[PDB]
Amino acid sequence: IQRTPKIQVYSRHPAENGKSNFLNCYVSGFHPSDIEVDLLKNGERIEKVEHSDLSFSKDWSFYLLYYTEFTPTEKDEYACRVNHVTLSQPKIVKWDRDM
Amino acid sequence: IQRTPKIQVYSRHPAENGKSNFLNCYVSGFHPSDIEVDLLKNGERIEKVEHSDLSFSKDWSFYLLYYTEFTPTEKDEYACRVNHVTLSQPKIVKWDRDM
Amino acid sequence: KTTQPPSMDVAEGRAANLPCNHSTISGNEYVYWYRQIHSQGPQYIIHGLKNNETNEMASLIITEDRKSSTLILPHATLRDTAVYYCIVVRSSNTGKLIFGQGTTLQVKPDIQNPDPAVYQLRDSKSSDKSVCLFTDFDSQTNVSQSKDSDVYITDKCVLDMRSMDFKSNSAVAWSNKSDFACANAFNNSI
Amino acid sequence: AKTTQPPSMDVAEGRAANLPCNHSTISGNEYVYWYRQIHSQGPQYIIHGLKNNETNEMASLIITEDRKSSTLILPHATLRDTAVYYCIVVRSSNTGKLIFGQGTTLQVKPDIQNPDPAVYQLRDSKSSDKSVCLFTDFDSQTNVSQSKDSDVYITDKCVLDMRSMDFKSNSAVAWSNKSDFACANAFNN
Amino acid sequence: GVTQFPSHSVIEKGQTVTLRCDPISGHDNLYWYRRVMGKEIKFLLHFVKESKQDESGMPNNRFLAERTGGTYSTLKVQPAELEDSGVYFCASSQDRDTQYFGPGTRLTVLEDLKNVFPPEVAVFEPSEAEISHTQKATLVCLATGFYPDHVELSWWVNGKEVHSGVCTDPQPLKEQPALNDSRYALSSRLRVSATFWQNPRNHFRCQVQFYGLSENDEWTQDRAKPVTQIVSAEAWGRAD
Amino acid sequence: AGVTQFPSHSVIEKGQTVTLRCDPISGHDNLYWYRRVMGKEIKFLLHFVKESKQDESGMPNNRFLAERTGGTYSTLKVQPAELEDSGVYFCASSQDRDTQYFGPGTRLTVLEDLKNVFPPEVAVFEPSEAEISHTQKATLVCLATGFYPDHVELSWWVNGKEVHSGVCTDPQPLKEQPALNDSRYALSSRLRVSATFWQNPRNHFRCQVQFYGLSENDEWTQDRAKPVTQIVSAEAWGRAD
Amino acid sequence: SHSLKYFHTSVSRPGRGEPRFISVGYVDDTQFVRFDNDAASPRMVPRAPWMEQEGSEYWDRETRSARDTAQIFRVNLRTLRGYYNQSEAGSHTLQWMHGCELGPDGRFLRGYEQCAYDGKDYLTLNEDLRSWTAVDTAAQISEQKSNDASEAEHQRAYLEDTCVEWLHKYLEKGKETLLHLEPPKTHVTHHPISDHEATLRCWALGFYPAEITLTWQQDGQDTELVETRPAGDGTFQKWAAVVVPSGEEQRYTCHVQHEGLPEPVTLRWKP
Amino acid sequence: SHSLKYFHTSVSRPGRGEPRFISVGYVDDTQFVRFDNDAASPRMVPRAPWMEQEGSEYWDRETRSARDTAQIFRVNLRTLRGYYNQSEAGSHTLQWMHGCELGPDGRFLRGYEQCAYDGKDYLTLNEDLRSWTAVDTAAQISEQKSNDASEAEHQRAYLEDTCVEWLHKYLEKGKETLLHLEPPKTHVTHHPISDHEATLRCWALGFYPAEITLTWQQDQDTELVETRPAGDGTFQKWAAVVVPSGEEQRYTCHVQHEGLPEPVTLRWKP
Amino acid sequence: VMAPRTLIA
Amino acid sequence: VMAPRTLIA
Repeated sequence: IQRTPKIQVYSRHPAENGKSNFLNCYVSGFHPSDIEVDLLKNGERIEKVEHSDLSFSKDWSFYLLYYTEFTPTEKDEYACRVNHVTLSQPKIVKWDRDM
Repeated sequence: IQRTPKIQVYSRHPAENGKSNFLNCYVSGFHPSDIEVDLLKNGERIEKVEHSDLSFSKDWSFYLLYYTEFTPTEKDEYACRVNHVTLSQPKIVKWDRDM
Repeated sequence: KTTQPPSMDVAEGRAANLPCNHSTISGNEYVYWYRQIHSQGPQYIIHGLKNNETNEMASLIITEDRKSSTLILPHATLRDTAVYYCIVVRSSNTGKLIFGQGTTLQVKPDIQNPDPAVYQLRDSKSSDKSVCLFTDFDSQTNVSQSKDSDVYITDKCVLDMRSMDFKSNSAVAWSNKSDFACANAFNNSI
Repeated sequence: AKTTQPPSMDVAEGRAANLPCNHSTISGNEYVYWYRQIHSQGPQYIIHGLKNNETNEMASLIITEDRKSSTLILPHATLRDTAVYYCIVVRSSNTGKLIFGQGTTLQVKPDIQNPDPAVYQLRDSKSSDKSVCLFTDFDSQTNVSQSKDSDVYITDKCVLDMRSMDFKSNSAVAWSNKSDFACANAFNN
Repeated sequence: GVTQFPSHSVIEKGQTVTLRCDPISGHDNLYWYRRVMGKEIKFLLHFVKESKQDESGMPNNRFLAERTGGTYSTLKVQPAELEDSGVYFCASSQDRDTQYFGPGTRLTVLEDLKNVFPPEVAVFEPSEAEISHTQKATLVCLATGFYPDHVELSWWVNGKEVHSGVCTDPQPLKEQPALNDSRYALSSRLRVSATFWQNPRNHFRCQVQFYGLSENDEWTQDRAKPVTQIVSAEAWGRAD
Repeated sequence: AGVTQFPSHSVIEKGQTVTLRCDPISGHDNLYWYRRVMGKEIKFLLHFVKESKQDESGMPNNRFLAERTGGTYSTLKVQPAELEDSGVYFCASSQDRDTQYFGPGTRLTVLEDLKNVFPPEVAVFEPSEAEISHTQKATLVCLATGFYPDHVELSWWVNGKEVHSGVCTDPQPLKEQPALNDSRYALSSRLRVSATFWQNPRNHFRCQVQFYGLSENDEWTQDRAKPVTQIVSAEAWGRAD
Repeated sequence: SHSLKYFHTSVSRPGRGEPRFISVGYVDDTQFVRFDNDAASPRMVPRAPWMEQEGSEYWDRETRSARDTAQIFRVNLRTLRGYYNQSEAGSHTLQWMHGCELGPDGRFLRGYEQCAYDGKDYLTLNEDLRSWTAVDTAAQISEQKSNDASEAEHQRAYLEDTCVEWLHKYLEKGKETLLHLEPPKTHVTHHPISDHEATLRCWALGFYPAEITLTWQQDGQDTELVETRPAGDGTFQKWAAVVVPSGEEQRYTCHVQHEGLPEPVTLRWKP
Repeated sequence: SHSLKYFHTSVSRPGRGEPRFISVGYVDDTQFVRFDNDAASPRMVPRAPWMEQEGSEYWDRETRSARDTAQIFRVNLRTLRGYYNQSEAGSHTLQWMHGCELGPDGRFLRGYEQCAYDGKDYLTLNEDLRSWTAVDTAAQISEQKSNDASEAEHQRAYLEDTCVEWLHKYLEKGKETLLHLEPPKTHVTHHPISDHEATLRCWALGFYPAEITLTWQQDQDTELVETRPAGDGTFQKWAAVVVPSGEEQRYTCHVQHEGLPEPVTLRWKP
Repeated sequence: VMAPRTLIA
Repeated sequence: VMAPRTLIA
């Protein structure tokens, strides 16, 4: 059947350039399960990145939460690099503290 | 398996050198069935030589009567030529009107 | 060569005595009994020559004159309802069966306390309801066919809820006709 | 534990057999199963249920409101129904394995309308070793004692049915290779 | 027990059918009997091992029977004709006195397969009147419009096939009695305790196995291909 | 219908390799192995869901290996066979996993030493003349003695056909020398017929006892005959006297 | 004391086709019918004047019996070949006999039935007519079917009922010829056999039935006998011989006992 | 209204070995347990503080369930491959869910059970909890065993009795956390998406449960983002509208949550 | 009249 | 608690 993912990238608490936080990459509505998700800090993949246990919604489409503790700063860029069997090339989604 | 025949050669009625008669060759006690029997006149096989229907005695050994109408004469010699699967060469037995 | 009744009745529990005639039998001709429960394979019961024979199933009683024979099913059951073939077989090297018409044996259930009634069953996916049931009548009653041909009536059918030890006689009737109705359904049942 | 039954129960054939079973420690997703074993051949499923009563071709299962007790009812016992009756709890799983308790051994006592007890003595074909005694045609409420004379041998009672003739005899065989032995005296009374 | 194959057979006139029979292992003697329409059961052929002993009952050149292996036996009708339509019973014997018969192959040769129809099957729920009057609930099941009369009816309660409290018609009704090439109807009753019908929402199923065309036989007709198949009707118990 | 198992009996020496087979009711996805060692009750071994093992929890040790690769019939190999294995091995199939249909069971006896295996001696005893006049019936008794282990099936044959009506045989065989273990067994049966049927001199009565012992494979050397699997039998002809 | 014996022979011929099968029937010493496949009439036919007026039903039945017996034996030849593990190339014989006997009283005396493979006993119906005797390991497999079948029953039924019923009917049908006793015409021949020795042959000719007792006695006895031979006209002939001192012939007398003689006849050599 | 749903996923891996099998359990919107075979512990484990005291019997049982479910699904993957006539080389997905629901009262409202092959319905337990719905020609063959089996019975028994019994026990075990309603913290953002254009985003943060209705009304085509997890039990959502340069004040945001006394109404502050 | 039934070996 | 028993397709 196959469904392309949907990628929301955000922080657990409202962004403050000083206070400890969590960067979240929530991937949802995808099929099959096999997905690749990375949290970027300035175009580099983060190694220690935890993720929710695999679950699915009514329509059988899967969702995972990827997240790591982070401290946001004025210059530091954070993104989420998602690849799937539906994505012709890896999709990156840049964190803006306004969305 | 396999038993050699016994050949008695005689006339149905007592031999009289002028009167019509029947020459009998009675082969018995043989096994298996397949036998060859001829009535001879001075050598030479007689045509028109009828024979009993195949039967056997208690010990399973077969017997046949071979016979032809004949008129015995002072000079004419009659014999019986029997060949069998047991006889290495054909056995001939001469009609002797006293035995 | 062998002549029997076309059909015989026996109340279940009581013995069934199936007669057979064969005046024209010889001393090398044995009397065989087979049966057929609906149209499945024929089944050997018993056979004999001159003296009486009993076996697991039945007993065969040949007359002194050997012209007549009787098969005894000691206690008849609803299973024993079947066609009973009486066949003479001359001692041969095949012993082929020649099947006569045979006695059709009805083992009557005996419904000591009946209560005849006609009920009407509703269809699953309905508004047609298209069926009547005449049930719990004694086996000695007979169910006629309509003589309408717009209606259909079945032969009577014995039914056994053995655990509960109960037996009901049943006959179904249905009609795809504008003017349908039960009670009138089994008009012409004694 | 998990299911406790009587070790053995008797029922005169024709009359119903009520096999009780105890299981206080049962849960809501634990079903009550009944199997049996007629001599040592394959176990045979009878019936099962959860909370409500169930009946089937063979038997009926009566589970109590409190669900701690159950009763299996064989409506009219037959000589076939003589067997070991296993009452087994099976928790809803993907295997549903049977755990076999000791079980109730049910003796269906044959209804012998006209008893005619006797001891007979049977001779061997090629003989002088007459050897064997037969105690036959006795009522099923009779019990056959074991030898105590280990040179003498006695069998268990054995029901026999000549169904065409509609007849049933109880039988028990006894023999002794002690030669000068008597049948009369055997099956001591 | 003697084994036969197939249990049922429906073929077009001119086509070739072959019946099989496996005798009780060891039995030297194998027999073919048959009951053509009208007549009684009649003897065809008797084998003593691989060798034919009595052919006296074999109709004509179109019927050919072989038991070369001296075990199982074949019987080939070629070409098949209308008059052949009947039940073909195989039997085996050790002593030639007791003949053990198989269940029989049921053969229907049909002028044109375009009059073969499968059954429509409805379950009718017990009468509320009956349940109060007796303490019992007769379900009736009705299979209609099928041809030829090659159906086996069975009652299933939930997932197990019921036998107690059942009875089905032996002979099916012909619907349009006068007419030949007439489609048949068949009824059955399953009686249960009123409580068993009304109390649980027990599932009742009336299964009718119909024998028609195999996937091989061509069709072309605008309706569905008759085919051998199980048509069924269902009914759930009702406390209300 | 019915689950089929093979072989019906097995008697082997400790160390030897036996393999049991089971054919489930055609269609049944679920196949089970149970067993009853001497003394204990029936216990669960293994559960297959098609070719795949689902529950092994009851499989004793490494010596027992079970396979159903062709997700139909199942094998069970004991290698090497040991004394404690001696019991009945019951196969079952289900489909619904609620009702389990059991086969007749493979009966396995692993024996220290095969030189104590004996087949049965079998005698038929003729009806009592007293009985025939009293009851108008004739009980024949048959007695199979001196056999070990207790692997016998008894059957009554009247004129080449096997009789069932008017028969009954002991469930348990008796132990000759009751006290002693490694004791040889005895088994009795009765066939009752109408006095008339017995009094017919034409009627042949045969008491057939199938005994299960050594296969041709197993070596012997002992001066007596090899106690293989075999049919011992006794005969009696009816007597008008 | 009379008999109704038949003698069936089947012989496989791997070269040619179906085995050769022959039946012959005898009331006492008189043949009356025979069947032979590989013959113009594939049918049972009369072999005695007094059988020539039996109806079509008789001959049509007795043909069906012989033909059917031949077909079964066709199978038996191939069966026994398998049993004994013999090649198709070799030809083998299968013989079946059966006979009943009447007493003086006219009632069934005894009946017997045997078949032999290659001229040696195979399977034998015992005196009691209810059990078979297997000669051989193979015959037991055959016997196992015959026992389990109760062929014994079917063959007892033939030997005790049918065989005697029909023996009776034949004795009446051919009473002129069968129930007649023809006594022997007796004479004595002499042949030198050297000078010191001499032979004395006692002849008995033209006697039915074939049962006869020729004995050579001297006053105060080593005789040569020859298989009684058929004359070829219903009647039989036999001779006994004795070697005697040359010129002392008159001490030696021949005693001929026949059923058809008032009193046993005594002979001496005609000078 | 409370729920005890589980979500089982099995995925065949022809390259690797045994299919990957995962279970997750949810009381309402709170996960509390999970099983994952290709993990350090091939065992069911807690995923919520209040499950961490349940003791060995519970975890040993619930492990046996998951492991057994995985073994059956191992077979089902291969079975359905045969049914649909697919090659061993291709990898396929098999998903099974089951859930019971409590009503306004504390009593059983409804139960449901479905499995899907390759992200599309395969076989469905109907409302009445006694009959199955086969999506497909193949699902009928499966259904034929499920019907003939009366799986319906076994699954009804779970959904009606055991599922609700254990939903109740969990609601009490985690009452401190579960039975609490956290309402949303609501605010309204603005960013000049040009000079003439302007965007207006209504935020709702830190609310449990996840059921929420954010709506933009004027005295009208609004952008939504699927409710997302905060990553601490709570959830967040925003709705947006592109609105004329000035005249933001004509647009008001309406936030409906179970944990609010009365639906809250917002406008852009500055 | 000959034996109407014969042995199958 | 999860469903103790599951479908065999």
